[PDB]
Amino acid sequence: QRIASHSHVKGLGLDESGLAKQAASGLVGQENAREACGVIVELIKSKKMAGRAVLLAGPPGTGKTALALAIAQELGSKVPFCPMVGSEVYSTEIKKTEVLMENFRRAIGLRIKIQDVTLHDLDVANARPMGQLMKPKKTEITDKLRGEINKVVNKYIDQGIAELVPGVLFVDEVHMLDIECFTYLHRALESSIAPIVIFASNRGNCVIRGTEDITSPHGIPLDLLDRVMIIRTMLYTPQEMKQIIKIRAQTEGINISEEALNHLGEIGTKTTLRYSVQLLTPANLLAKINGKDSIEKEHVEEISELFYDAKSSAKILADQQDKYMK
Amino acid sequence: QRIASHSHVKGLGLDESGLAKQAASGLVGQENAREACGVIVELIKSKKMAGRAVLLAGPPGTGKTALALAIAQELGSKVPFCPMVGSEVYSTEIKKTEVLMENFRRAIGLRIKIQDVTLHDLDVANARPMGQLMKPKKTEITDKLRGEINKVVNKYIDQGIAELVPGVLFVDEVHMLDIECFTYLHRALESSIAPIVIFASNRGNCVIRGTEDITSPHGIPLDLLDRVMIIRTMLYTPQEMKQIIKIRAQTEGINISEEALNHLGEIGTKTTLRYSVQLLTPANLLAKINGKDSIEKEHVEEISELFYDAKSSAKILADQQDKYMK
Amino acid sequence: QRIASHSHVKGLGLDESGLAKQAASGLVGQENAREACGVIVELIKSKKMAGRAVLLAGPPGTGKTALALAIAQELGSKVPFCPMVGSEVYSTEIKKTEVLMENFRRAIGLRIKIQDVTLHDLDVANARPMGQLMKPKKTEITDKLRGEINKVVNKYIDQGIAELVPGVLFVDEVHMLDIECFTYLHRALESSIAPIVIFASNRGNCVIRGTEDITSPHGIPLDLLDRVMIIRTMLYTPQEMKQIIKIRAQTEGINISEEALNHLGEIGTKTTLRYSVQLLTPANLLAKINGKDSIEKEHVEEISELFYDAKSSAKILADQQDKYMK
Amino acid sequence: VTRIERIGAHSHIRGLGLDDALEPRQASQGMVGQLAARRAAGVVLEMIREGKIAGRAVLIAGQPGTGKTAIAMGMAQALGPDTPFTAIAGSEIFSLEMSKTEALTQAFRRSIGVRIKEVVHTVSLHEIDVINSRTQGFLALFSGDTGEIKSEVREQINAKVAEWREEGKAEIIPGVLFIDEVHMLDIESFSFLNRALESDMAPVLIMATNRGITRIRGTSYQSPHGIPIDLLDRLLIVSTTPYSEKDTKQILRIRCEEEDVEMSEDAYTVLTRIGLETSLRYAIQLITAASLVCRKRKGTEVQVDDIKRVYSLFLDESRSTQYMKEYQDAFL
Amino acid sequence: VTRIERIGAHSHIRGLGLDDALEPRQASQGMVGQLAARRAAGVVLEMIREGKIAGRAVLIAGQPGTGKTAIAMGMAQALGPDTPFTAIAGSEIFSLEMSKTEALTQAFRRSIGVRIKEVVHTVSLHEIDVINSRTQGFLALFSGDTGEIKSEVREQINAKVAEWREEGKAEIIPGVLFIDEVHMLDIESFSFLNRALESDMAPVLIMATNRGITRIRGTSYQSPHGIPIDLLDRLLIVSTTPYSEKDTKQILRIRCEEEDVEMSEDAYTVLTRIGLETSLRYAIQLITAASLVCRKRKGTEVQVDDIKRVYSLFLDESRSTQYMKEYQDAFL
Amino acid sequence: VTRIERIGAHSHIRGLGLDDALEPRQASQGMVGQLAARRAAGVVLEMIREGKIAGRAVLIAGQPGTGKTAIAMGMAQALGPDTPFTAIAGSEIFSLEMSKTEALTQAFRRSIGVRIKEVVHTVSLHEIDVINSRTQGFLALFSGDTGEIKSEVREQINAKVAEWREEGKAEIIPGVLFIDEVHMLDIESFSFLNRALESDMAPVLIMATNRGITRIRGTSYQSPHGIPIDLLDRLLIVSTTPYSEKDTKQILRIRCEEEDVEMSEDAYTVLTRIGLETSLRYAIQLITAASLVCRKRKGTEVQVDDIKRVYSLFLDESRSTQYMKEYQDAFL
Ligand SMILES: Nc1ncnc2c1ncn2[C@@H]1O[C@H](COP(=O)(O)OP(=O)(O)OP(=O)(O)O)[C@@H](O)[C@H]1O
Ligand SMILES: Nc1ncnc2c1ncn2[C@@H]1O[C@H](COP(=O)(O)OP(=O)(O)OP(=O)(O)O)[C@@H](O)[C@H]1O
Ligand SMILES: [Mg+2]
Ligand SMILES: [Mg+2]
Ligand SMILES: [Mg+2]
Ligand SMILES: [Mg+2]
Repeated sequence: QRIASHSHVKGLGLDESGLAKQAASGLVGQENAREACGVIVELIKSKKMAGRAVLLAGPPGTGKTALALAIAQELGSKVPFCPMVGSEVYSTEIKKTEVLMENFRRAIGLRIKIQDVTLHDLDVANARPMGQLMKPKKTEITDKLRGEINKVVNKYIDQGIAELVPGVLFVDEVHMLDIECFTYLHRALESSIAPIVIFASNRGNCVIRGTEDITSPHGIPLDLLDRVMIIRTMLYTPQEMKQIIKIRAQTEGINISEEALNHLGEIGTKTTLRYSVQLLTPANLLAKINGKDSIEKEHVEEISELFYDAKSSAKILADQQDKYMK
Repeated sequence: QRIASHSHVKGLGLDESGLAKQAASGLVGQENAREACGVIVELIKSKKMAGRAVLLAGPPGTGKTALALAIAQELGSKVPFCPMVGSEVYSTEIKKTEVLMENFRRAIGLRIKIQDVTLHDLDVANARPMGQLMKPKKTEITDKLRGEINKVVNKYIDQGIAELVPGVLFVDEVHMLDIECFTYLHRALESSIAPIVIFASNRGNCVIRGTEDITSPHGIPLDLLDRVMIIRTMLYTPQEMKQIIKIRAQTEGINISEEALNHLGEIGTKTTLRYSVQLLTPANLLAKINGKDSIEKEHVEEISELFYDAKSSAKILADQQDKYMK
Repeated sequence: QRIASHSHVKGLGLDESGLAKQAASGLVGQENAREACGVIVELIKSKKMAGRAVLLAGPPGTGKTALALAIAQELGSKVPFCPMVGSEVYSTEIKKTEVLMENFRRAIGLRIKIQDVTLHDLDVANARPMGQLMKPKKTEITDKLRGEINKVVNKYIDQGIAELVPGVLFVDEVHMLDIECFTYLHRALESSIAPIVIFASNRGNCVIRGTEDITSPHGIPLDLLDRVMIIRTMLYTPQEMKQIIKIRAQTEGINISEEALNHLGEIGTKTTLRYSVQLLTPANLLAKINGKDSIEKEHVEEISELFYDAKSSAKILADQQDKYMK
Repeated sequence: VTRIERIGAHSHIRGLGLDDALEPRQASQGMVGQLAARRAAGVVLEMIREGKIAGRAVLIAGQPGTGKTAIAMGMAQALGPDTPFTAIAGSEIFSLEMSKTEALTQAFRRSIGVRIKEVVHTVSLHEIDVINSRTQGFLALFSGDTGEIKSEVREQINAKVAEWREEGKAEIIPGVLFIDEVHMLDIESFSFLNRALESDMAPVLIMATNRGITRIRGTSYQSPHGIPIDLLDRLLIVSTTPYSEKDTKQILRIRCEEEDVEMSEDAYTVLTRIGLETSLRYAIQLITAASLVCRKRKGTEVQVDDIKRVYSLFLDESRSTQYMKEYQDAFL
Repeated sequence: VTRIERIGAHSHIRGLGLDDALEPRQASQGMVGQLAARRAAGVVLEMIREGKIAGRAVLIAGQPGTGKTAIAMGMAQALGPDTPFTAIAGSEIFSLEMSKTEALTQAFRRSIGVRIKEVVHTVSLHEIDVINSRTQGFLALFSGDTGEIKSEVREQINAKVAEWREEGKAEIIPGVLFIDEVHMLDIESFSFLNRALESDMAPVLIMATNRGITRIRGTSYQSPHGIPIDLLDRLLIVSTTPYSEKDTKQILRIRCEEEDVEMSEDAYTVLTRIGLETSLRYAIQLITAASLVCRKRKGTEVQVDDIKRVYSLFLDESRSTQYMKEYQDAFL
Repeated sequence: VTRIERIGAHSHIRGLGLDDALEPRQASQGMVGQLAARRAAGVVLEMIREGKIAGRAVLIAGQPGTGKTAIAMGMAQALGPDTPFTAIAGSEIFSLEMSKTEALTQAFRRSIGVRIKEVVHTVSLHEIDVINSRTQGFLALFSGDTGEIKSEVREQINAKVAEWREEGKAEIIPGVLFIDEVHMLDIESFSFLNRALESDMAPVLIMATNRGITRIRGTSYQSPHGIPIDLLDRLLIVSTTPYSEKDTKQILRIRCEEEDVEMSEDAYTVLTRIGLETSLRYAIQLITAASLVCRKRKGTEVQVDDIKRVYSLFLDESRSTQYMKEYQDAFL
């Protein structure tokens, strides 16, 4: 299997009391957010509440998506987990509130005795019906059909045929939603049927999209922020960054000497955590060319010369601004 | 049968000479505009004239829609009367000038001997001579088809088989039209086939929709205003407001004491006619719950305490601006 | 049969060594641009290069479209010449880059052993096979299909059945394209398959469409201006203007005296060449009304009195600004 | 067992909690305090059951978290399933398949029931419109994709239903359209509502907004709720007030009872301090979290330490805005 | 009996009122004054009847109410029904089903007739385009719904029609496209019109506008007539002047004749004074109102008193604007 | 004979011109200079051929004419036809058929090959998506009438392809998506790309842009390269430098060899000076122009007089702008 940016993440790495171990299940540090996410895992597993929402807020590269995906590993594959980005609502076929409602219905599961289906699957199955060769266009499924599907699902649950599995919606990049989308989430989050929601945002005091210079904290209006519980993620220390760089090396199947690892951590103190982690695979490939099987400080140094980080490149654009295009 | 806000309006209430009675056919006061509307009624009844427009202008609550509906009642059910709002031109299926053209063609009637059909009915009938998963759609019907329909209608009139009934288009909220719609109305009103048009507007000097910053007198361009006659509606005195409140109490089947009627008169003079008229049914419900068959002053006072007019609510929101959303 | 604005243009009017004659093939003056256009004719006739772009730049009425159509006449009907206007990219059915790609593919010809087709013809033929009655919408043809058509055409050329005829795409009014179209033109022009492209523009240092007041030399981005060679067209002298007016009189079947020709030359110097050329046919009709078959001077002065040029009408509008609408 | 309906934000609301005289009780049917707005909602509720006056419009204005939506669910619970209660967000009218006026027309027509006797069948005016719009149009009631239904279809059904009412075959039950967050509507939508309310077939229009004197969407004019003054003249406004200390505690007691959470008396006092400070919604959100933390330590009653723990773990908006400001230029 | 055509704004216009030498008569065929503009329209009409020169463009400029559309109706009446005369407003090309350039192309090709002998059938190029666009395409000429016709269809139809012309199987009837209020077109539409007029198949374009030096739509640039200077270089501009007292009274007489209204000479003097004071169209609009008041009075001839009565009843723009500004805070 | 492929802008480019140690030769495979950028591109090529790490992002930054697209073409040539290489301009995702995130999803899925053995088939993930989305969806692969494919189909195909991979019925060939001119993407597209690169199925993304500190499209915020900082943190930046005199001369030599053009050494010196004065692409265009002018005079070697002649005939941007500014009144 191919290695992804969150392949190392296996769970929240909490002990039996819910307190976060310093390094467990691929995560390192960030104990307060990991402990808070453990409470949210217990909220989802209880299956009692509906529509409760949380927001992961912090600087970039501080594990907001890793925490959300760590929650998904804790729940398992039985529980539905519907990831999305905020920019997916801008569909050319259906309105934006339909795209949110479709994603919300995807996050409520149903085990029918065996079939694993979502409420969205029952909606689209019953929405569609002889000349059925046109383009499969999505449609704005009405609340009447969704009301009827809810009644049928309750009848099968009372008959003992179906088992409800309330899951999780994960709206990463929630600032990409506009004011119409945010206001629609008030109705969606207040429903007795709705799933648990996890928002993630890295903005601070930016204009809400679709308004006219209405700045709000994060990128979310204060109306929606009143309806959510914010979980804060901190920056990582150099030692925490070094541990994270080490875990990514074992995930990518890369041997790195301690002197190289210290240099990558020093490169990690400048630049970003993401930049130093990205140098591991080019450094390993460069080591394999030299006729070597391990990365050496000089392999990390040469890759740093070849590949520029964001701040280093911005200095070139600032100095050579007349040469570059506007 | 359910009571709307214009249910009491039965006609213009003028006399045989055309002068307006002070109180007749549900209308009260506004005698100059009622006499002008009677002249428009005789213009419509005479046939003989196409594409003549009249604008009802005045502040809110002065009976512009009441006078248009009084004209509709005076003409009767035989004459077509097509109401619309300015915001109905913004169709997803067809362009705005098509929506205007279809409403203009709806306003022209035809009695084919006893079949009551409009030119728009013939247009859509001949444009669609279909199901099996093929939804019907509004389409941009061409001038060619409407030309052939006009020729066939003239042929049927020449044979004595059809009788033309030129009706009325009533475009309320004409300020909601944009500059392209107003420019298309120049061509539409100049036609020899077009009906009598009635516009209504409550706007002062304000920007025409669709233009950058072009201000205009009624929110209408000056070119269209040159093409219309203007009927002014004036504000009502307290005695006229009291008479209107009495007619609305009679129409709603509500008994009301003269002390309560005077109190509603002062409330309407203090706030608005519409607010005082709206207070009648809640006061009657409160009186009925208290075991009374008529409204007394205490019921009106309690209802005024329970329900706020717009200006009092604006005062409360101006006082507490920081605690309300921006 | 009918006389168009460029119907007198028959070629570039160059001698055998490539130098432009003073007056030949309907063109007059403009010798540097005509010689450059002859070099571009040799470039197109060589059939070696792909995707090389040319920009014709100069003030209005200096023969940019005349030079492009002269190049088209020089190539002949065997070579495909696809005229295009920049505002044609704004299609309701397909995206703008698809419209550009379809025109670019239209400009590449193919003679199959004898029928003339273009790559766009094979594209639309192979894109699709109840469908005969269903509305034939344009579609965003993929690069997979175009690559497959390219392989099939290469197989045809290998067998000796087909012969490739690389042609020209003439995008007049290129300033009407927006920044997305201009950016796509980099990829379109840098391809090994694309035809020669001719652009025309008369804009000064102008804002590029689709950008927030990013001003640029020809209304065209510097990125695309780096990719094109620029042919400059000049304003004409009075003698060149008189020669052009005489050629237009000959083409329109109009006899004109030398005194009337001199007066039209003065009028053209005073206002524009295009206005003076437009006065010819009305003066001929006026002479025919007065029982003559040759324009004398008083016919030209009467037509100049009857019809206004742009500057005189602008002067009247500026003088009478309050009376005219805004 | 886990059914499709679970403990939501307004699940404890089981009516308006009024007596026969529409006098609100202090604590009844899940509602707490807010006596003027609940009394006004009772009067509007009796107007809806009367069903004689068409197109009556009411706005529920007030600060956020003052029970505007709680009242509207209170009216919907008290009215029952027989009368229609169409509930929409303001942003739902912005549709790709249909215009804003068409979307508002369908919402108006959905809120008017028709009981038709063959045995009784209940169908709204919107259902009859869609079925007559095309052959097998009843698919479109579930899938959407209705398109813009022609004016001639709705006029014919208006006369047909009026014929059946006079015949006694049909009976019309006018319902409620509740547009929550009505400030999201634009000026074209509000102008359509001015004449839509004047029809005799129109339902009772409840609306809710928390906006001050704000810009109307689609214009550049300030107006007292983001709503134009012409529509506001057609309205009666009901003002919900903010809650006192005792009303906040009583609301938290009912939510604890709804969620089946036991808390000590000191926990009710301290979480209340956190709430009168931050917001009512934040204090409600800490009930289930503190129950889970108390459950993790094998406790049975939520204590003050559980409230302080979840207070530290989960931030309200005011505190989270502060930590972001001390990390200015880290956030994008 | 009432036929579908009734008395419209330009129903009294039957031509341009010119003699054989194109010299305009002072009062002829319903036209009054505008001698230079009518002479220019006569020259353009002879150009259209000649049909040799392709794509020649004309603009009718002038103040509002100066007979620009009246002159265009006079050209349409004088040309007769055999030649095409496509009349459109500038706002009609903003279609939801086709692009602007497609709509302009269809308007161009509607204006070119093709008379095919066999029985004789007159058909426009646009009709042949829509027929050969698809198998059942002829329905789309009535329903609209043509879509964006492929350019290849238009090129092969141009080639086939040219082959018919050379064979003598068909005759080309070049006509007129009239775009009233061309200032509603945007910069893309004008840019398309620059090259569309260069075709040998293009018709004679006539345009009308009352705009001064104002913004071009879709830009932020000022230009005369709201049109770009590049397009204005391709046109010949015809200027219509305002009317004197005598021409105003003559137009009011002709409109009274059209409407079958008899007025005293003092009523004509008062209405001419009103028309000079306010606008020609307002004075024309008062004619049938005064006639209706006279009929309600059981009179036979409109007097000064009826004119003053309808002057008091119906306001022009100036008095209405002044009374609105007096009560300005009441208006929204 | 004349084939479909002719002499393009990058047709001389045959690879990256690196030795087995990924060290660039000074002149090899049509590539000259840019030693650091070519070495970095070789490292990226080895990463692509490895196919272990998913969703890797690389940005090629530098001034215009510095070989960013040349480096991308060299990487595509050295990679070979077997591995997928999807190339798109940034403006191509602005589709009327589908949303921007859908277009980026289809571009991602086209870059992941699936080699299926039975005879050996090879298809992208997008091919399987379009085939399974509809009963005759395979026509939509060629016509592009896919619409927005449902996410259920894509995740089901991911599960099925993973099952085939485990059972040995299929092999995954991760390729490259090359977005040239990525500054044309807007903020929604960049935000989608942030999470698209985090999936294990994503290809190696490569990006090119010549922008400095500039506004991001769809926002008012400035950022380096026109890209937001959050996406820039996820990628490695490769910088291309401007060319020296001898590098420019070698590039002109290789382009003369590609075009079968013979020149004298004095013509080479003059053209190198012209290329340094104005731009590299202008000199490369003047190669073909001077070759044609030399052929016109029955020559066989391009001389300095031919270069001067075509320098006179064809203007670069700076001379054109200066000559325009001398007549700015005439230009519109
Ligand atoms: N050198 C020339 N010799 C002869 N006729 C010419 C010449 N230049 C222009 N004309 C004619 O003058 C008229 C205006 O020229 P043209 O439309 O080509 O100018 P332009 O403004 O450069 O073009 P465009 O706006 O189409 O890009 C046309 O009739 C053209 O045929
Ligand atoms: N009087 C009340 N009795 C009981 N619970 C209440 C009362 N008022 C509000 N609540 C509860 O408090 C929370 C407030 O949310 P609610 O949606 O009612 O507020 P709102 O006034 O509509 O605010 P917004 O302007 O943010 O939409 C909900 O849990 C609601 O059930
Ligand atoms: Mg030209
Ligand atoms: Mg609420
Ligand atoms: Mg006019
Ligand atoms: Mg490039």
